[PDB]
Amino acid sequence: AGRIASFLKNAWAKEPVLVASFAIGGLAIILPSLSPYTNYAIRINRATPYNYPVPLRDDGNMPDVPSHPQDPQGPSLEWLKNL
Amino acid sequence: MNIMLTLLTNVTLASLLVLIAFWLPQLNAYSEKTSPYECGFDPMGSARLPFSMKFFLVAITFLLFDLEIALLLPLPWASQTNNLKTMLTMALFLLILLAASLAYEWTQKGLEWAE
Amino acid sequence: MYIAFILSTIFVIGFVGFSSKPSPIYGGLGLIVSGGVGCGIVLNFGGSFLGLMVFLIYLGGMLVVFGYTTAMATEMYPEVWVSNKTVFGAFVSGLMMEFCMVYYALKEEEVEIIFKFNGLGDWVIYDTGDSGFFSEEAMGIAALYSYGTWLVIVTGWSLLIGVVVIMEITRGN
Amino acid sequence: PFFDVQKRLGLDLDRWMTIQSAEQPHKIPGRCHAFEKEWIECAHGIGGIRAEKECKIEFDDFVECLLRQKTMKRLSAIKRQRDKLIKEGKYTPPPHHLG
Amino acid sequence: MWFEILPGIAVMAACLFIPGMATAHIHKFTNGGKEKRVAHFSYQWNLMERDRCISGVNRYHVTKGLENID
Amino acid sequence: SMMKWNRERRRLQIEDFEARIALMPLFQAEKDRRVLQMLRENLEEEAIIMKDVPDWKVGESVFHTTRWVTPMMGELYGLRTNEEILSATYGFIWYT
Amino acid sequence: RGEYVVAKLDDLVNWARRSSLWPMTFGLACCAVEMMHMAAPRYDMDRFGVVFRASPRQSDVMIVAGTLTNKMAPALRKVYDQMPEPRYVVSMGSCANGGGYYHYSYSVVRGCDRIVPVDIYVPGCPPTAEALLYGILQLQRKIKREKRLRIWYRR
Amino acid sequence: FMINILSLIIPILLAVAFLTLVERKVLGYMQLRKGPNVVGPYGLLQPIADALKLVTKEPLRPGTSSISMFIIAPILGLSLALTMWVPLPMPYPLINMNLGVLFMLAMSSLAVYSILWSGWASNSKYALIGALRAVAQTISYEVTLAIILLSVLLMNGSYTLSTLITTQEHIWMIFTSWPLAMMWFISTLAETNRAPFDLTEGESELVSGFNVEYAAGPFAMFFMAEYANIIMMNAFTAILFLGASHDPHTPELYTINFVLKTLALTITFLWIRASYPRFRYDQLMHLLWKSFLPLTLALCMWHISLPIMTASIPPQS
Amino acid sequence: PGIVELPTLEDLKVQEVKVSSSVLKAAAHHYGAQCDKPNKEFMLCRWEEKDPRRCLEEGKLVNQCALDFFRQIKRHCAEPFTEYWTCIDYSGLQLFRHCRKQQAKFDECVLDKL
Amino acid sequence: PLVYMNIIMAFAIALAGLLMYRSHLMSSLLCLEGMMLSLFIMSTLIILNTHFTLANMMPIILLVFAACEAALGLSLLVMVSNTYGTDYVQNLNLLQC
Ligand SMILES: CCCCCCCCCCCCCCCCCC(=O)OC[C@H](COP(=O)([O-])OCC[N+](C)(C)C)OC(=O)CCCCCCCCCCCCCCCCC
Ligand code: SF4
Repeated sequence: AGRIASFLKNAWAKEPVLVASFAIGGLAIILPSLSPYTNYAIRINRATPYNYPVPLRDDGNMPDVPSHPQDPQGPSLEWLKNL
Repeated sequence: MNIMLTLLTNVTLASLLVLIAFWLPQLNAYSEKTSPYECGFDPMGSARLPFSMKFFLVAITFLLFDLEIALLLPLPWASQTNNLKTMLTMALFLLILLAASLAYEWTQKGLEWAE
Repeated sequence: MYIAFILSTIFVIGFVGFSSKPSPIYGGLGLIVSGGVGCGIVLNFGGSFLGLMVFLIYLGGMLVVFGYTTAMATEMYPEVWVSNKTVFGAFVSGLMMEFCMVYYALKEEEVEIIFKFNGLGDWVIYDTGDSGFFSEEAMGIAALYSYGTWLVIVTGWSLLIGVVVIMEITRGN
Repeated sequence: PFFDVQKRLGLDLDRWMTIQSAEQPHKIPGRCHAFEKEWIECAHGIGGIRAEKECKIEFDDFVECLLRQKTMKRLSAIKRQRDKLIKEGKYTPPPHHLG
Repeated sequence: MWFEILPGIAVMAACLFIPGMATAHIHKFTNGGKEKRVAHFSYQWNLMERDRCISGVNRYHVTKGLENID
Repeated sequence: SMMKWNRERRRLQIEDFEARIALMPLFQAEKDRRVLQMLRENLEEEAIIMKDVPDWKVGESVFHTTRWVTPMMGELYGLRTNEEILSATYGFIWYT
Repeated sequence: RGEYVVAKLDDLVNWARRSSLWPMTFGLACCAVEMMHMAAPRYDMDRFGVVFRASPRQSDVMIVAGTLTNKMAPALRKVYDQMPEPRYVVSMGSCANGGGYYHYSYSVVRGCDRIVPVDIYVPGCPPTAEALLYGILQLQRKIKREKRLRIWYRR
Repeated sequence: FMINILSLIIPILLAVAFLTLVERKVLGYMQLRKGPNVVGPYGLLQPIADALKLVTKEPLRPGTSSISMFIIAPILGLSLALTMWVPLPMPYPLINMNLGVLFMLAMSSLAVYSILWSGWASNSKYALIGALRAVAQTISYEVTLAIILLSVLLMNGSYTLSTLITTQEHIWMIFTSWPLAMMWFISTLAETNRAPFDLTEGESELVSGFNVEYAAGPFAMFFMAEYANIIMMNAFTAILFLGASHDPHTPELYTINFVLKTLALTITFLWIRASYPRFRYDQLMHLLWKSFLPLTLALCMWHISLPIMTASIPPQS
Repeated sequence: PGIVELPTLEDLKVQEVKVSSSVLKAAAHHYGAQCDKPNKEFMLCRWEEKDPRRCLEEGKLVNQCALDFFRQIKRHCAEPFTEYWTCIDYSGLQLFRHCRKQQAKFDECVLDKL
Repeated sequence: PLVYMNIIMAFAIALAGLLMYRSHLMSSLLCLEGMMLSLFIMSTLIILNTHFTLANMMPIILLVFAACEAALGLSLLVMVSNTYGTDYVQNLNLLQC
């Protein structure tokens, strides 16, 4: 309590830049755990298509994948459209 | 080859400037003008004696640090991968590793001019 | 084609620049220029990131070696490629060394020395593939933090050990 | 490895690079993905010494795809004899091969 | 009288002018009005060859629209 | 301000990427025809050039396998003109 | 006419010479501090188009200001000879003009001209900042009145 | 095509020449002096007067100098400064360049080599010391400049200079990385060898640093080289942080805005030149390695996780 | 060491769709929606066969189907295409962003006309 | 191809240069440093040719340790230059026995 408060007083008094650089460096490490948009950042990179998704031969029983890029079924990204 | 053309033109244009600044503006040398400068007097005689550094310690750390930054130049492309989780930890890990090396050198003297 | 082979030829006698022991930074002149043209060799094959990297950290690395030469490794009369007779002999022996084979390669294209390789230039060895919207070199380098992982750790940890090693050996009690 | 610590705990340390047809950043193919694939799964679990004579054809073709030296030599024979007779005459270039 | 400073800037500012629009004007001139097409990736560069080939005059910066097809 | 703009810049990029992959089938259908046409064009030329050589199979299988391979571009532009060589082989990299 | 052409190139050469000549940052005695007095914003050395450069390989006109001594003599001649041509010398004050107040002194050479060629002798002890600033002007006029390439044409 | 090259090279030399006038004139007005005004109207003819007189001055070749080494360095200094003007994203860049900053950074390091070689090539104390102070100066700024460079454009998306205009767009980039611009601006001051960090020249300490045996034309190429260097890297910091709007139909609208941005910023470079004493290159590497390096890591860590923080990863294309 | 086979010069010739890249990408979004069945068929052949010489028929289908696509737009509103594709041309990056007004005029033909 | 020949003979003269000391260690140390430049260029040539995306890794990572080898190298030369003064390998023989 007293020791840390005086120590912070001493560091802020002698070399403010170092006690600063330790601060921005300090929380930039623990924000990722607290970040709620990191999952969106994961979804950002997955959504971006570089290789064109070659179609699959349909021998039946794949209701999820559509037969045309107009049917509702299939992975979608309206979260990005809202964002 | 567009970069070659401007590179060739640039070094060419520089060479004309030194070319006509060496032949056109007269020539007259009589030794003491040609002699080295020592603030008016005659040098002790050298300019080749070991001019030993007093900051040799920090020079090598520059090589380690200038080398390691080349390890994090790919960062802008490293951000746009499907695995930013381990990207965040690994890229962070490098910056703490440089920070620790700087902190290590800092505490054990180091950066201050060796006497 | 010229440039691809011509630049590599400059890389050769540039390497003769420092392998012949001139004054140490005249050797520094020797490999800084081949480092410059070495960027060109990888550049023609794509390789822009790697080509700029050597033109980034070699100059950074070669920046201090000059200082050590002029501070703690220079003589009263600095060497040059013409002053000493052995280094001039070392220089010339590095000139007919590749001159015969490039003439041999240009005339026969089937030079056998050590390795067997044909001499139809090097424009052939390129590819017909399409990179799409991603550069192969710049993304393989960027895979450092996605798939390197352990390969990252050994490099970073050694750099720490580097700053320890370069400190204790020069500390002198 | 002398001590295959990789296989013991099952976690990879350096095997991701190793061979050419491993997974690539968003599936960028290699030059010889097909040839290297054929050779690798030819000699799998068969033994290093019991791989040269049997899974050979999948290998020299793969090392051909890597270097393409015999084909470049094939192009050398084409180009050499081309300059041999066109300088002498005979062959006149078709109008698509020179513009 | 710092307004005597401005004549130094006035020519200098005009001196910095020339490489600006010229690099745009020569690009406009050499590409026929439309600006200089850039190709940072294979797709863009593979395009310019196709535009150069389709035009039939061996220029990438001349484009044939819907009238080209029949 | 940067977050909103960066998200928007992304939104255009997938829009641009969507157009690119929409044009892929036509472009791939053109490149393979262009490549295969030219490989045959070399073969038709190769019929008349290979008469003096003692042993030469015209268009023999380059590899021991029969599966098709991507064509080593030396076969493609080997006997073309110099300008066509530099326009594509060294074209991209030398282009600015 | 050839003489017309050479005169035009002559006019180009001296105008650049007299406009852009660079005095040496050389100072010895009482004259030196008054020399930098006129360089102060009151008289504005620079507004006449000149700037102070240090080494001999740098400047145009040597500005000798102060008492010349036997010990100072070897370096002054060395530093003057070290200035590339064209080079001019002006002699500040009575002391540097010749002898000065210490003309009879054992440790003073009677005249900077005894050591280095001189273009203009600016008098006063110390010369007022006005007087030598004219001395620069007189050298501009003297630089104007030359026929270097003109005498070469008729040579 | 070459007409574009001359229109890129020739105006810079005149712009560099007129920098010498304002260097000697705004300083004077900032110094109670009137500046050069005797040569033509208000002195605008003085930069010309300097040019011919320097060219017509006698070139000097010191006896103890290495002749080839003495000549190659001035060529390298001027050529790099001039070729440094090709890749900027000035509305239509001469060469689009994927690694725009790396091209910017690589030869900026090679620029000091001309500064480096001239010191010993002149073969004396006052240039060898100035050359070695160039070593320590680029020991300091180079170890950190790449860190600032990476941090600012990490939100841009890639290393291409052209994408800077797109990235900034609505608001000035300095509004997002103002402590980085604090880092970047005065570190460029430390590479251009200006008043607070001109130890390579060192007017008072060692006569002229890496210039003592240089005379006439070699200086003319050297004087233009470092004047070209400051303007170009100031134009670099102009687009890096203060990039203006660009309308494709009216590219000239960008030029007028960009020119003033790199011009008012240039006036700053002349502004610090008058008001601040000289850093001793002891504290120069001391400061940039004691406070500058530990700080620039922190925002570098800040500027990498933060695109991941708010799902604001910029696109590469 | 064997035989190479190549289709003759006749069956590899189609009525090539000859229109510039900018026009193609200007209508790419609409082209990829409906003119997709030959496209999807074409590179199921490309990825399954892994041999271009075995997919010429699909290449013909996609080339001719795109021609019918370009025939339809040319016939109904050719003029609104003109300003949309020329402003795409003016963009060096062929950016869609500086095209919204022109894109709007194009969009309402094919939605209501076709 | 011929580009490969040029840069492997770059190794050979670098190999000859390294293990041939004439006057001082600094020149040989630089030759050791430049020896990896061919090693860099060598390894870089196959990797872009073969389009193996991952193994673009090692040209940079070879550069980590090759220059790190030089980093301890010229820092070792510091210890010589204090006890020995010069950097001559001919003098570098105090362990004659
Ligand atoms: C939102 C939460 C996260 C926030 C993350 C970001 C950090 C926020 C908090 C800190 C903000 C500021 C950080 C950087 C501070 C500045 C750098 C620094 O270390 O300063 C202290 C340092 C150190 O100060 P010092 O050298 O006096 O030392 C102080 C004593 N010790 C060492 C013990 C600390 O300052 C300098 O290094 C001085 C630099 C001088 C440069 C030349 C003279 C100035 C020239 C004129 C410049 C005018 C402005 C130009 C602007 C141009 C813009 C384009
Ligand atoms: S002339 Fe007068 S003012 Fe000048 S140095 Fe001599 S005593 Fe001093």
